[PDB]
Amino acid sequence: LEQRLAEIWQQLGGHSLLLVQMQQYIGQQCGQHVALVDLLRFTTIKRLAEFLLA
Amino acid sequence: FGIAIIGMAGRFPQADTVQAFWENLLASRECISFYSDEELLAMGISPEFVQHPDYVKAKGEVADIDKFDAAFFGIAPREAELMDPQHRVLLETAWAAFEDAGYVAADYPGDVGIFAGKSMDSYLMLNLMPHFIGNDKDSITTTIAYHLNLRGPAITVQTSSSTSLVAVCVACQSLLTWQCDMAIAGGVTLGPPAKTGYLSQEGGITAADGHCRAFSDNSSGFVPGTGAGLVVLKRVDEALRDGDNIYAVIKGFAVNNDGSEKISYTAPSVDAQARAIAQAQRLAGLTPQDITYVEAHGTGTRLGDPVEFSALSQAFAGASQKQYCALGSVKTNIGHLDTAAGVAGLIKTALAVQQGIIPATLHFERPNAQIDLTNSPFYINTTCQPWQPESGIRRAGVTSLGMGGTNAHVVLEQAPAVDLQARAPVPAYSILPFSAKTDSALSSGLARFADFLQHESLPDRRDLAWTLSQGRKAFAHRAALVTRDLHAAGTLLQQAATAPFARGVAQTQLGLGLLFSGQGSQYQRMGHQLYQVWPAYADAFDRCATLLEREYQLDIRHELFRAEVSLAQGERLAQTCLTQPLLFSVEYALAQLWLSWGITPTVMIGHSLGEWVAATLAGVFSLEDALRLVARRAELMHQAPSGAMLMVALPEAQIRALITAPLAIAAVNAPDYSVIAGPTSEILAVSQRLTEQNIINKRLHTSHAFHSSMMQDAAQALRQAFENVRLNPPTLTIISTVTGAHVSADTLTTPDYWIEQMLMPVQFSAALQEAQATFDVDFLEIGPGATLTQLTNGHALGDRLAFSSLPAGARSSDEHKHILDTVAALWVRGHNIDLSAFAGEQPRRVSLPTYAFDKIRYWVDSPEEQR
Amino acid sequence: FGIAIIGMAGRFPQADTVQAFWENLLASRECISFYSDEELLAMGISPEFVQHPDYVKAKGEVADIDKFDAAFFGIAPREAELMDPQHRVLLETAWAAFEDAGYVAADYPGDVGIFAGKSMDSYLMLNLMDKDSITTTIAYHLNLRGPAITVQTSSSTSLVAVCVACQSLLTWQCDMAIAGGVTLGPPAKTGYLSQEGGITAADGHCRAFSDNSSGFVPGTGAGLVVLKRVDEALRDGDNIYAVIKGFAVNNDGSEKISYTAPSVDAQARAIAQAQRLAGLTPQDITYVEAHGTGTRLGDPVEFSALSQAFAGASQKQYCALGSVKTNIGHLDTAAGVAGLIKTALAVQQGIIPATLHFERPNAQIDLTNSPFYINTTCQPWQPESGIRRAGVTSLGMGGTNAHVVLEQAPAVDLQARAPVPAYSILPFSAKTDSALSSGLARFADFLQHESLPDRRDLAWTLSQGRKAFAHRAALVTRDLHAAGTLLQQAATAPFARGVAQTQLGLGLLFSGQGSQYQRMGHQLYQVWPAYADAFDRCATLLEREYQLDIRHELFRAEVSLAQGERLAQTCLTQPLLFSVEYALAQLWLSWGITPTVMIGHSLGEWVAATLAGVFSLEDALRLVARRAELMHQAPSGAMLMVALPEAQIRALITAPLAIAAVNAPDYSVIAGPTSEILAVSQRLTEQNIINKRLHTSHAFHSSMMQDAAQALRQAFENVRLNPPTLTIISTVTGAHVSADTLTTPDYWIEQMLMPVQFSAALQEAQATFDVDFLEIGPGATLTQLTNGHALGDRLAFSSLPAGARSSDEHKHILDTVAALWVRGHNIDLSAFAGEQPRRVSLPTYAFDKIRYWVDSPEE
Repeated sequence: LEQRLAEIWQQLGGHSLLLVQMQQYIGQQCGQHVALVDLLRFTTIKRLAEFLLA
Repeated sequence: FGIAIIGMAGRFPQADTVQAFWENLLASRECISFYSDEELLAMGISPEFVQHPDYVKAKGEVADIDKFDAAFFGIAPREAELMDPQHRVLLETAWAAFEDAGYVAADYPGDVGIFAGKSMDSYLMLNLMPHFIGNDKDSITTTIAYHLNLRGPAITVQTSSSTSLVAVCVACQSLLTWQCDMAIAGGVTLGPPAKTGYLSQEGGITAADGHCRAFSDNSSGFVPGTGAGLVVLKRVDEALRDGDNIYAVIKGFAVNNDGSEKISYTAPSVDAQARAIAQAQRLAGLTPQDITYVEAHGTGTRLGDPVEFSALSQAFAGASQKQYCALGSVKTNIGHLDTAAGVAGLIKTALAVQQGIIPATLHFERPNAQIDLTNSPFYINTTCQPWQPESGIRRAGVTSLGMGGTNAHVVLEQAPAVDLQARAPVPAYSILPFSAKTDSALSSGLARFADFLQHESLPDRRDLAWTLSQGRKAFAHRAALVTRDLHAAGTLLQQAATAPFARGVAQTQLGLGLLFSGQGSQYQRMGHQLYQVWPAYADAFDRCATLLEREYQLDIRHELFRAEVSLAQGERLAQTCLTQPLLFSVEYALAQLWLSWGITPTVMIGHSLGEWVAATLAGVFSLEDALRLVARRAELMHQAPSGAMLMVALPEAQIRALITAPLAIAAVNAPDYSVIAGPTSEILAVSQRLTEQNIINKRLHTSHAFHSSMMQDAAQALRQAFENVRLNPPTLTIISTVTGAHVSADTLTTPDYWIEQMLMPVQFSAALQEAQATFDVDFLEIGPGATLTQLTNGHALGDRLAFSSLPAGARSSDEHKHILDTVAALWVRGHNIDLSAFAGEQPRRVSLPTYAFDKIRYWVDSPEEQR
Repeated sequence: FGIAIIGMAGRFPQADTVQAFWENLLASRECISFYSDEELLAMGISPEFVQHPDYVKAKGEVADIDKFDAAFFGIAPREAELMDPQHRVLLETAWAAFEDAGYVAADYPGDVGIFAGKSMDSYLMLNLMDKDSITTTIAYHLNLRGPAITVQTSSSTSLVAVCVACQSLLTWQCDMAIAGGVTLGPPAKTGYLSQEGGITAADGHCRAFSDNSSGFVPGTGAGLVVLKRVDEALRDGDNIYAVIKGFAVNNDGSEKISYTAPSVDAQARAIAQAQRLAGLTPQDITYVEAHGTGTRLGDPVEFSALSQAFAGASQKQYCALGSVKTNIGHLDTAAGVAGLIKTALAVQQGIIPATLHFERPNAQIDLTNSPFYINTTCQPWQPESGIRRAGVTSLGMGGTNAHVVLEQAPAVDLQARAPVPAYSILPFSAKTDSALSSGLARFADFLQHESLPDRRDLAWTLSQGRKAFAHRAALVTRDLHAAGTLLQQAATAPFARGVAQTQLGLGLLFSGQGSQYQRMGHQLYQVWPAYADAFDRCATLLEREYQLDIRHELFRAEVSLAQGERLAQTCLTQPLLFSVEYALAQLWLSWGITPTVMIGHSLGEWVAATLAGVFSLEDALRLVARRAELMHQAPSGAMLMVALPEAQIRALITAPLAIAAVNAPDYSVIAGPTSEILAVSQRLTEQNIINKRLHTSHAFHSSMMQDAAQALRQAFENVRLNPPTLTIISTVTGAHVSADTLTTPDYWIEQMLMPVQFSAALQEAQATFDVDFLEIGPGATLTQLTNGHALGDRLAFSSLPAGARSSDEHKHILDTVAALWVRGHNIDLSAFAGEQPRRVSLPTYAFDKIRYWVDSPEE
């Protein structure tokens, strides 16, 4: 999911409305829809992708 | 182990006690007050904020922010206009918190400590522009600690929005490591704009409709509110051997922080709120199947709400049961308080633990999109609802979070059950004392038990009137009440000073004076009620009876107590053979009783029989020798022949001049009153011819004519009886009767004084313009009637009175109300009665109405908005 | 019980450390500045006050208040202008209090609590024309996960915060706390307007406990300490300044004439309780700090409280006295933690400092009957018993009295430690180039003292305490005094200096056969244990299954020139050098090295094969000796290195001789028979080639050993080989390995005859990787060959010195470690310090100064 989410943020300070977009994007490509509370971690995409992968 | 929460106090929005808070949660009322368009453009707010689409003009507000009663504490009215309005209200709340526990701060044996927290100083735009250095967030608690004599630690903890529940979590460690012995720990939030709105934002934290819905899918934000509130804490092994009221027993606490394991500076965390909760519940000793009521923060924001629910479901992970634990919020009812909002939930949970009823959460229809109630162990009420768990013991938990992060979780077990039937029963009557430093704060404190006592919510009379006597301080303007049932007293206290109970200012009065009574005023059921109630009267009465059983044959406690009521029993004791020693024993037993309640006598007069016991209260001779003299004297003076009596209403010189016969003067009492005596025919001769004069002449109804001219032989015989015994110099300032003046060392030591006592006329009037001249004293009778106290206030005793001790014959069953009315009428004047011996067997305290302060405006009038 | 004090920092008037504030207390200096009428008038102070009949112009002053380092912590240059200067200074002082204990805040095993005060917000007067959030910013920027309370007490805040932190740590709320206070004001250029009967002195000096007392003088400051249980302190091995043994707080509520007048009984309950808690009697206390504010009412009451609380002693005039407010001045939220720093130093050293401004005692004070006296010269301190105790008192406006009994740190037995390692790496590291160029010099000025801290305890505070950052540098020293003059010059550096990169992989060259020496690998065998455990088994096998024995010819053979060329024979050189290369590459794996590619050069395949997993140890070792024996029985040979490329060397090769090795595009080796090789060389005399013989009696990689590998063809014992694991690049083909090209018995037989074309292997590795190279072999021959290439800004490092430097192995391997570490690799420097190291106070990070300030209409 690492290079995938790398290119996803190639498509950062955390705004409180981008959470809806990043919640919506997960639902089709990987069909996971991870909880929004679990999407509320840090302001990163690559390092947050690393940590929330493993 | 535990830390009890003994008393509470507050001043919330649209409720000004903690029994108007608990009658606005139970009725499920919305306490938020909406405004108009005219209530803002007259309170000096700008015309650009108003008339704005999203300018929500709601706030949950308190009424009187500018009402201090300065003179109660000693503050001049220029150090009252130079105080932050959050200092005055925390003073008037820190007084009522110590009065809702039945304690006084100033005279507790241990130490007392205050750990509170101030809000943002908003008086730096109200007082700074006109004048002002010396009132910042640092000296709230020393001002609370100086005016009430608090001699423990005095700190100001200052976390951001959980100040009020970090203060409790410091004061629960200060007690548990013995820094102090009783604490007090709260917060405050009050500001000059009590009438203001808020420009709400689409995407912010402020609710754009006015209402604060918590855990609902229509959540918009919160709404700002103001308040106050303080509690009182004490160790749970020192709140069980003293008998206080315990609301709840705090069993665990923890305080933490986040620290850069989140998004931003202001963004919540989950991994720290799941550690505060699961350290509180593991320090307490519990397990998450037991916490039945959890008080979430529940502020009503967008992201602040699924984070908190996730944190709760993470920490309740061990419980394998479905939908068994409540969840709620306060901030739907009263809005969001800012700094005092950790303790306004601690009050609600610590009351709902004690009563056993979970109040209702307003504004709740459907859960949020990111929450599943049905697959989690929580549920949300909407109607008020009873509470009883499966295990039988109710437990709880309150949580508050701060801006930086504090996660203050506390755990509140139910107070243990008590044993209220092992107490010995209530006493027959009790005194209810009410004292207040000014008159207008006494009338409004009397019209405040009017509404308390006429409910069906009312405590015992033994646990009340030990909170009103031992649990407050006795100020000047005091009034008291002796009652049997409380509803009638509630009716009596509301009739607004057209009522029969004691009243009046109390000054110093260092010393009380004693009037001792004479013959002829006794009755049948006399001295019976006090014998089987009080121990000192019964003990000191018993010694006088047992000695005279030992050395004579008259049985006492037979004719007064156990003998049958008849006509012949009335005149059996009215004979002179029995009337002397019974009356002496009664007056000595009553004197012994009145000393133990805290009376120091100064002057001790007599009237024809009070010399024989006013002497022995000065210790001039022993009690045994006193009884051996009095019984001998009464037997020796009984065998004299027939005599008579008369009362004449003419002065002493006129009777000593205008008499017809050589008749001896028996007694001089008042300057309208004297008694003449003589033989059984000459008195009848002068009485009938004086009736023709139409000057009044009753009799005294005695077979022997005392103080006449035929008692030399018996007097010399008892002088021969005198010289076996020995005497002593006196102690107290007796004045005499036949001499008309004071008493020296050898005045009572001479055996001839008791000889001339029976022959010379006793002159009561000359002993009573001299006593009130050399002393300035009130007079308390010790005697079986009310004759002397009717005579004594008939003189020129200016602004002094006289009181009795026993009922006047006809009210012979009021010997337990009449003395207890004398006590409550002496205590109003200022005397040193301790009203704690009239309490009961073993009392506890109860929450009673506090002091009723005055209300004076002290403001700079905000010149900025005045222009 | 107890609470140790294990580190501290601060910023006082006319100082910037604690280490340079003790030097002003021992020298007995007055730090109150004295301004002028022209140093003050242009700074905005109104002219109705300078022209006053009485406006005393004297004030303590901290140096710089408007100097933040916004980019260290991440704070933007707009969020920085809107901080009170008491946040921007308590943020940097809290960092330098944690670098001073020897720790790093954000990585402690337990959790860390903050408890700090503040003062009145005077910069928010500039923001117009909040005290809750001082100790949350300091606990979020530094990742502190314990309690975070802003304990504030009227003029006693500093000491009360220490008495709340010691309340938390003793009942296990947190595990290592921090507890201070801060008081500074935006202008810092004011007088103070003394008035008659007022509490401020009208000449300019505090005069504590003296006849000419008239007031105090205001000040500014900062300063924090760091606490811990005496249990973990004596186990982690920190530096203990003092052991706080008792504490007490109360108040004199209502027992005061007015609000502000002091009392005598509540300053005696505190002093009796603070010593009844710590198990002491008045006689055991020797130094006693006082508040000593030098005011008319406050001085006889302080001496009265002290005499009444100390009245149980049977001696006269033994306990000392003093007050720090003569040197610096009085200011709230300070002088209690500042007067705790001064007493905490003086307990550790043994020196009671001076007391300024004292000739005659006060009228209402009689010292001679009481156990107190007052110094004026900086006397030494030795009690009549062995142990030195103390006491610090600060009193608040409301009357919050705090007494902290200090005890002496328990002594340690440092003689039982094993001696210091022979060398040590000193690493420094900083976020910006300037913050390394300026923090390099403070370790020169620290190191130009005498009686310096131990060299073992100076690597395990710099690799264990100073946080690792981007820009680095590293030295390999053995005497600290030489390191002082080394660090004194910056750009003339003989030490490894550079920026850091990712570097999560390393590539491993291996060496040839003709560059060894004697006494080789002797320093590493005794100092490090992994080399002694990997030299074993390799040597053990050859002293259990053959006649010979490996360890005699290196560490126990007599040094001579006869045995200098005994190992030049092929028979006992191959297993010797294979054993050395395997032992060295085993040691390099215990310092945390992740190898990616493992190329060889004519023997390095045979050991990279072992370390990959294709060969077992005994399988690989059993037959290298047999290969050497079969290879030594060849008749004759010689080599000749011609500096011509492979496109041109084929124009003079005859039938028997051929290419022996191809290493570089300006390098080739030719092997063959000695008469024919000498004929080729005499042909090459006039071709202007600098031309050499490689000193070898055989002709490897040529057509003369078709017979040597035949005993290998039959003696392979059909041994169980294994597919490879690590990404070996071969040198006989010129590309990667396949999973089945390496485990066929034909491959090693073909490998013995076919030449080596190492250069194309390096071009392949540089093409498919961007990797720094580490040679593993006894010499420096395959490093300049690798650096003579197109390696754009990548280098290759050796592992042993250039042949004849056989006493410099143990400095050259530690000079390769300190050159790999600078570029970013994950060498751990914790394994190079000694046995049982402790921590030591050192100069901290050097935050640079850039100014953010909001302008007044006046300033």
